[PDB]
Amino acid sequence: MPIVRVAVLAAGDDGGRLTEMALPSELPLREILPAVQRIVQPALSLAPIGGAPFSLDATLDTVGVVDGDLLALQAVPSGPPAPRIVEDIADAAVIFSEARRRQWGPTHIARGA
Amino acid sequence: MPIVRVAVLAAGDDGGRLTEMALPSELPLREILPAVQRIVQPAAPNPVRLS
Amino acid sequence: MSRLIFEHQRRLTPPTTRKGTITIEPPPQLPRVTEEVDAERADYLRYLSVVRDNVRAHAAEQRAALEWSHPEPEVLATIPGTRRQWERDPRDRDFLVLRAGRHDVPLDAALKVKDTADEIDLEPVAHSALRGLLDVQRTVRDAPTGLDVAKLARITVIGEADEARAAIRAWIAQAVTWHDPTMLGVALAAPDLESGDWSWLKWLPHVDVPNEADGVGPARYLTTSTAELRERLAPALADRPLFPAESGAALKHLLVVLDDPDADPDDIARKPGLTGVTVIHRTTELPNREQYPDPERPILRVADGRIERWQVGGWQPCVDVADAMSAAEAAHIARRLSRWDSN
Repeated sequence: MPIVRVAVLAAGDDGGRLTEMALPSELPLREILPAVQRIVQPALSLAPIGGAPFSLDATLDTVGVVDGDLLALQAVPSGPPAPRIVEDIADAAVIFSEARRRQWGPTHIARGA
Repeated sequence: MPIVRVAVLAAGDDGGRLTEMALPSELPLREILPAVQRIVQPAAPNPVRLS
Repeated sequence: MSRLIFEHQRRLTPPTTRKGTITIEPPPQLPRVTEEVDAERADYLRYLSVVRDNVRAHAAEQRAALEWSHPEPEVLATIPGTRRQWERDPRDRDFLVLRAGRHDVPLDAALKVKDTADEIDLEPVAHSALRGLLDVQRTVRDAPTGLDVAKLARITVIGEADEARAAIRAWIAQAVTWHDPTMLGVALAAPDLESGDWSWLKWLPHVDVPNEADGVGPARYLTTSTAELRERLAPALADRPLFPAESGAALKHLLVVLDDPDADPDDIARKPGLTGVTVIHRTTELPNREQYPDPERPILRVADGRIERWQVGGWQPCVDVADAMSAAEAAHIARRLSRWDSN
């Protein structure tokens, strides 16, 4: 079976709706994109939730997808899609401890009163 | 569609990782948390649901 | 229904529970007819304090085991795609038991006192402390208890539609995220499957009928009436002995759930039932002195987050905080499970 049953989230104009749909897995996206466009929104490409959108010249199997993945319908970036860079954090306790700090908020005024 | 670019850091029990994310914000967190887990983790303690 | 393979390796050993029956020396008998008895009761009460601590350790061990086996439903979203995803196999003591909430389950290591005299010819304070200990310590407090699918054939779930579907979704999730698709199947014959309260099964790789494909994806057990369901279900349980008897064949103690309150469950199983069938059907016709404490066909009703059984008369509370989950959490779990199959 060349099918993948994915859950595409709709172009939100009333809120995002997980429209489940089966997609032919071995077919290039240039033919299934107009179909799924018809389905999700009554009337540019698919992308994993945080990841980078898939190329129009590819197949779902090749970029990799399985029957439980969530694909959001976005528009391919005008310029080159750029990677995310991980900033190595070596201590989170300080960020949490200083985000719990406010300089002379109304709480200080209450204490002083 | 609506999207939002937010930075997340896993704290955990080990030196975590701060990264950007371009997350769609129209849908319950339960559908996007596994995305964040896949991003900021390099991927039993009696596992716990993370949000 | 998965496009990826799962392989069943050794189950992660649960926290080790043991059944060491703790024996308690009886209270000292009163002087047979004062620092004497003060020291006597002091010794006994110290012994009692340390054995209280010991039995509480036993109880906490049992509870940690039960919580390792039965996590809260909100945890189930993190189980799939992990070494523990379908861990229970038919050698375990938690196979085919699905949590239904937290209730005071009795100790798994029954306390004992050596039977020599149990009258009130004993020390007042020592015997009073012992009776109090034995009265409270029977049970562990708020441990996850559940329903044993293997010893159930019809679970008639009375109650409001919303809460009934919540509890049934909790059970079906707790099951299908702890059991292989070759050891537990799910089928649902509801009036409408276009609705989120039962649509989530669309992805679940345990409603698929083995080696048939109807429409897109492998054909599924979801149907719109018991007749069509049984039609789609016959050559997967019409080789099975009657429910009470034992079978030597490998077989899936599958689940069938009938959301339709009208539907009589006699159109899928028979009156004695099939082995390895669990008809979890909700209705609304309350019973009254239809006495059936038989723990194979229990009538249990969910009221406001507390499942009550119908044992011999009146509603007897079976759980206290009946777990429940939304259609959203179940949808998320069903998605995260559709990535693995072995069927």
